[PDB]
Amino acid sequence: GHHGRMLAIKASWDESGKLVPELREYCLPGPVLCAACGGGGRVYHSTPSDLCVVDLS
Amino acid sequence: IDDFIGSGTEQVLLLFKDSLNSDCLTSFKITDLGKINYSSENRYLVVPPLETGLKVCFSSFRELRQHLLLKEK
Amino acid sequence: MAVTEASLLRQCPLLLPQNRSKTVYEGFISAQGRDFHLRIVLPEDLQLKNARLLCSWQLRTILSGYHRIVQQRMQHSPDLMSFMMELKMLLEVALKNRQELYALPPPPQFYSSLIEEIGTLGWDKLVYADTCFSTIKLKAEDASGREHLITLKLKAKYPAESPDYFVDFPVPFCASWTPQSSLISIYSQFLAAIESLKAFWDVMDEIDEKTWVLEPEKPPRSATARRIALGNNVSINIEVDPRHPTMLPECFFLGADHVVKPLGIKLSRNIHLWDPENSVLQNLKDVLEIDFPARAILEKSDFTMDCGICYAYQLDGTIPDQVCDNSQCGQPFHQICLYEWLRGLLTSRQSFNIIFGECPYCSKPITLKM
Ligand SMILES: [Zn+2]
Ligand SMILES: [Zn+2]
Repeated sequence: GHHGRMLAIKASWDESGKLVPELREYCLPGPVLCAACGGGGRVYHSTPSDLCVVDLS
Repeated sequence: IDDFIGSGTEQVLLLFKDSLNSDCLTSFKITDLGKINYSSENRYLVVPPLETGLKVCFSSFRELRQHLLLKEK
Repeated sequence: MAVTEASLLRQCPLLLPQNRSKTVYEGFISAQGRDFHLRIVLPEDLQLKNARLLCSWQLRTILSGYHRIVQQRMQHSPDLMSFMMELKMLLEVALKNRQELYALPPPPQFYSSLIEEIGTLGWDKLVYADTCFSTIKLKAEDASGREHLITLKLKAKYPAESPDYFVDFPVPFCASWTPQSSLISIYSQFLAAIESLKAFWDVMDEIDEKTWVLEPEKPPRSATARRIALGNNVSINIEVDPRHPTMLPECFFLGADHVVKPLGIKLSRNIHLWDPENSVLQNLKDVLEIDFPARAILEKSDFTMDCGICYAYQLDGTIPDQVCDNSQCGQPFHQICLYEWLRGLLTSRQSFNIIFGECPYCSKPITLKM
């Protein structure tokens, strides 16, 4: 999002034997101005303070 | 004022008096007023946890404001 | 209440009927201190086989997976009141599973009180603190001058509940946490446990200093077992009681049956001369009436110390320990290798927990006890 809402989706197929979407929603700080993806479950995002990073791996 | 170290943060460079030498940009002073400071962990530890605490507390604040405007609706 | 006029209020206070005909309910549903948006349109009559139920996207992400149960429950459940009760229970279950997801720490009470308390301890003590501030680690010193760490893991509510204490030392550590207690209290308890166990440390340090300790290599502080090497290609393994370290430990001897026998005999006959005022080594030396090698050369003395079947050291924790009862071979093996070997051969015969056979190298009578 802009105001800082992140959403995440993954395939679970757990506990029932059928594919179920495991969703998150994080609330990372600051009005995000830009972001991009890094190899190995990493995300570079930017706030008007700093460029911060998030490791999903 | 500029980033001469190339660390990702601006720094201030101060040139001290010309009475020292008749030579340019000698007697420098680079500083960030944080960590970076050039010239010519008991306390450093718990700051990152404190900064994350501030940011998280701010996010919780914005969350509550949202919850409040929802309830008013 | 009995009837679904007040009972519904009391069990779902924040569902307010919008419409005159109680057909549109709207509002919030409560679960573990969190209000969730909810809108429940009924038909003209009070039937749930068919009804509309829209949510906040928050609620959808939290009702992921359980979509089938609620759809099912709408059809099976008689009343709306009961539907709400049942829905609340399931949402409770769903959040209880997603506690890795919905976890937060209060800024006021928490961060300040923790900083006060770590200052109260002293900053010489603290060694490690995590960026989420959940984990912290502290240090303490023996009177003997040894460093021992203690890990604490802290919740959102530190002073309410116990913080998770992880400590190395081998006796079970018991921490009387009160809501009034704090890190200094448990710290004093931690030093107390250290000073109690002081004798055990001193014993294990004297052993690891003056002897070729073998297989707790670089032993942890938890470790109570010590396989000491002595002479050549024979070892004594020793288990020690923490409460009574100076007291005799359980000990026995690996190696050559013809070599081991005079050690067991001499121990047995002289064991009354054991005395629990001295040290373990200082007792063992006059009890077994022999000395140890102090690092003869412990990485390579002069022996291919490998298995001589698998030609390795360290097969799956196991050490070369089973040896030949022969001066000319003295070849160590592993339990596993030598077992698989002897179990094949036609000559071998198995008693109860023993197998007798021929040493692979020299073809002399070798015993293996599982
Ligand atoms: Zn082997
Ligand atoms: Zn042999």
